[PDB]
Amino acid sequence: VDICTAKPRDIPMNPMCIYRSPEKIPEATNRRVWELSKANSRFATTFYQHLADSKNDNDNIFLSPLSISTAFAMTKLGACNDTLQQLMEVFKFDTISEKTSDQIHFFFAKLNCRLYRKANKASKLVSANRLFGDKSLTFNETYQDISELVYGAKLQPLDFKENAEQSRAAINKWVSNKTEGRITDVIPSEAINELTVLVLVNTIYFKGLWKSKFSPENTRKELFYKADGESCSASMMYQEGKFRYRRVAEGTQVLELPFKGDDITMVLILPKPEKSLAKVEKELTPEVLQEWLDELEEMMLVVHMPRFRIEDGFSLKEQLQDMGLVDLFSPEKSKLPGIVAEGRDDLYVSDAFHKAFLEVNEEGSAAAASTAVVIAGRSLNPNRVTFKANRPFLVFIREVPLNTIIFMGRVANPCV
Ligand SMILES: *[C@@H]1O[C@H](CO)[C@@H](O[C@@H]2O[C@H](CO)[C@@H](O)[C@H](O)[C@H]2NC(C)=O)[C@H](O)[C@H]1NC(C)=O
Ligand SMILES: *[C@@H]1O[C@H](CO)[C@@H](O)[C@H](O)[C@H]1NC(C)=O
Ligand SMILES: *[C@@H]1O[C@H](CO)[C@@H](O)[C@H](O)[C@H]1NC(C)=O
Repeated sequence: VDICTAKPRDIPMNPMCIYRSPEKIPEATNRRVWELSKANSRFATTFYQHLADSKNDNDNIFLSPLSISTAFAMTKLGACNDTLQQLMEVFKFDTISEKTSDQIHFFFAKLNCRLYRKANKASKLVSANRLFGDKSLTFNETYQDISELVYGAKLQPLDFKENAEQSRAAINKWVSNKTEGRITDVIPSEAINELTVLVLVNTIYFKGLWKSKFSPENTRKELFYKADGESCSASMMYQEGKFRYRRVAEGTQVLELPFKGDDITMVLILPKPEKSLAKVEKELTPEVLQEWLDELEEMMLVVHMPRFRIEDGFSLKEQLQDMGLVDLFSPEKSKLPGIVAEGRDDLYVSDAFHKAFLEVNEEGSAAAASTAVVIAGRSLNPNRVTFKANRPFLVFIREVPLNTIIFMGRVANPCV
């Protein structure tokens, strides 16, 4: 039995802990994963607006909401009561008609099967979801079992009591090994001591080549206009080609740059000069975003986009708590009956860390090169649209066939 042939009866969820959610289209798409994707995207824009709302406009942003949602879905396998309910609400899993928390894990089996098991060497996604617990903790057999089968995640025991530092180092090495070395410190200096009990860790790694590359020879220093009025020198890339596009409400330009493989694409949201990216951020709702993607059409245009490298690390407890996820991080309120410790009073999640890495260049989301481009016998319409991103713009990396937002971000300053 594997994640791709799993049936609900293969993902048994011990009762006494089940959440009954309240009551409230495209062909070849699984209604199950389709509902789950809308729920995950609801958490995605919500978490994003909350984050950007507490940040300074001139700072970049990059996270993997899919990763966060998944890690926490896996963790909730051993949750119960209010803790279980809080997870269902904060992560929007309850916005799915009337599903039980136990069904959500079935929808993830379906979702995760396509994301990591259906592929190509080109556009593979690397999943890193792990719950680190001190050696004194024993995970329920059903808990380990299902976390393995559905999330390919291990509930890994580490000697936090007397070997805190060497464990943190082991955690950092495991992640680094999963991110091909790009992410080497998911766990910041001095965040794991002899008092650490449970640490949730998750990231998603993606490296892909543009289906339509830019040529380094056409890249050149150009001025980028930051939210603070000042401007800086950026490595602006350039090319002309056919891209799905659409100018939407109040002059916001939406552009989709696909990666080799077609399944995964980069979507860029760029407001008009007159409008602030901040305003577009407050207005971007799951439905507005979806409507925009539906308006896109192939088109020949000029594209000016800067190269950029974003590396964002997160300590999730603070924001998640401020969003309604309380019990999980509370020693008195936490109800994780999937985790047990010899006469140990209270079992709770000490903290959860997530790091994301985005590097964009002429080749795509991967290692740079010298690939030049030669285009012969081409004569394009003199009145074709131009897309010049020399001002802050949003960024989405999505798995189109699964309506999943893998990553989301903001380039408010690409300069060096
Ligand atoms: C994992 O949880 C199950 C509960 O679903 C524990 O097993 C139960 O144990 C009680 C009393 O010992 C029985 O009344 C139930 O019938 C058992 N359920 C089943 C079907 O196993 C189990 O002990 C837990 N494992 C750990 C490591 O704590
Ligand atoms: C969880 O909720 C159930 C009822 O839904 C209750 O009986 C139980 O005491 C609560 N706490 C735990 C940890 O089971
Ligand atoms: C993790 O490290 C092992 C070395 O034991 C290596 O073989 C494996 O390829 C690494 N995992 C990934 C994501 O490549």
